[PDB]
Amino acid sequence: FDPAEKYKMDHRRRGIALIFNHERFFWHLTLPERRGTCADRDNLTRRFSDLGFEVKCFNDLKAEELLLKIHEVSTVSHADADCFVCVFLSHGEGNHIYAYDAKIEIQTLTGLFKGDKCHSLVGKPKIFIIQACRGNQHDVPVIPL
Amino acid sequence: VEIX
Amino acid sequence: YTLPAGADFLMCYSVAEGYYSHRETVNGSWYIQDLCEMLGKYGSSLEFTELLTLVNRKVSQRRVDFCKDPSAIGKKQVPCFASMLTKKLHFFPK
Repeated sequence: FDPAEKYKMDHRRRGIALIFNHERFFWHLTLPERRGTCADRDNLTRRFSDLGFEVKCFNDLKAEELLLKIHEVSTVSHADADCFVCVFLSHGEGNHIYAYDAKIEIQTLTGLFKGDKCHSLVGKPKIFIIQACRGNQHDVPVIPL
Repeated sequence: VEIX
Repeated sequence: YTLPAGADFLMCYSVAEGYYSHRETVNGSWYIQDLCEMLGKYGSSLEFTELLTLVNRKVSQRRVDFCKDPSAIGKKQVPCFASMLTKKLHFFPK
């Protein structure tokens, strides 16, 4: 047993980094615009590109479109990739994020990449990054004694 | 600063 | 050995469960700004959960400095990451 064991990151490709960037929402969701989000998208694109990722951005997709796109990526081969990264930049609450028109439960997105559903990522890191609110509590400042 |  | 089908996921959240997360209208979100700064500086050398912990510290140092709602002034945010990883993760130059 090797306490220093590392994932093998010597494949031909680093792998794909998907970014789902959501700035505006269907009027009836009553969600404000997310000014500054394209700054995040561009910042992430640069940093992940520099680490070797093939970065693919999608802007303001509807839920059906987003789910199709994520299903697509989960079914292509990652055999020659080190890992997989998926970023969501949006509104959220509870355990869901918003596409343009509807909420999506985070478990629906991650379930597509579980070992039995995505064989070529078995044994490889599957990294999800979520910028979104997760409820209506506003954390308060404290100081140590 | 805005809330997500 | 076989592997669990649930293994080797890393879920990186900008804030802990139940909380608001903050976004600056020009610079972007607190979390992504600090994640990206740490990626730029340490991405190619530090272990990734080690790096995410630094992001936790950076974001925890921030506060709502100005706000139309005076009750929101000084409010805070701690990120949260969940690891089902089984090994050290590095992004050394390929």
